[PDB]
Amino acid sequence: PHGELQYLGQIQHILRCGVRKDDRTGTGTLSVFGMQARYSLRDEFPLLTTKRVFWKGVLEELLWFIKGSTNAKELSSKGVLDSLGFSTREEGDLGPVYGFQWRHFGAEYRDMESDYSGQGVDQLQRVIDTIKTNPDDRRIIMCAWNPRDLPLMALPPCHALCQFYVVNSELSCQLYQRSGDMGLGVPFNIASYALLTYMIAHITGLKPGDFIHTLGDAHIYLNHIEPLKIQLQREPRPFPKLRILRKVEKIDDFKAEDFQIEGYNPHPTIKME
Ligand SMILES: O=c1c(O)cccc2cc(O)c(O)c(O)c12
Repeated sequence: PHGELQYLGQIQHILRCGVRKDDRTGTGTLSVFGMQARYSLRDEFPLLTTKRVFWKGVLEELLWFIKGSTNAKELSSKGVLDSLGFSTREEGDLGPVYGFQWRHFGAEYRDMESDYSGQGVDQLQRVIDTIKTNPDDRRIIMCAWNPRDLPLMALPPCHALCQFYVVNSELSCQLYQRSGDMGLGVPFNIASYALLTYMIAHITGLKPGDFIHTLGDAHIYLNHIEPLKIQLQREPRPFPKLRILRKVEKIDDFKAEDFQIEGYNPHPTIKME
């Protein structure tokens, strides 16, 4: 039985048992606390089939993140409350934000054109190195922050924690998100971290295993209920495959054309606010 049925069952559960709760901007959601789903990565790829998921932008944004870019324009050229500073956000400089954290966590930030080699902890290279040096390690963990939180406090809570896990030649990944937007973010995140798992697995000589997605505040924005009610009447189709087209060595060497989705036949796009 389909992994996508988990996602559908969770939409249904929120629209049946979710309670009203407002987000940051006093905007309204249906919310349930604590959920999880598992998607096999073995000989398939969890790109949701009940609406067409924007795969090329999942890929391109992950590449931007892997590059550690803080330049909005290095992504914008793919067509895909955070504020401080006049000349710099005209520029497109986002500050020490997003992928900066995966590749240079904790480095004093200069500008977006600066050279940061060997500055701060490279969480991502560290995960890859640990998988190679000690596959049993229970600490293969990479965190991400909402940029808005960084200036806001000391020891600010992560938005996402990712933990990899190896047994019997299989690479699994668990993504824990302190909140998840079920209509828009969640399918995008499932594909994004399954893609990352496929990349790490490839450069470390392992086979992808499971992607496990865990949420704290799983929620549906009031304005997505109706389109989601309609998405629920669609029957999932077999997940596609992801194929890597070249042999790749190092996680920074990956390019968009290294990747090819196969047998992807989704139901039409659903637009949600
Ligand atoms: O300071 C931290 C920080 O500002 C961000 C949030 C979580 C962290 C987690 C750590 O394990 C670590 O060694 C840290 O320095 C932090």
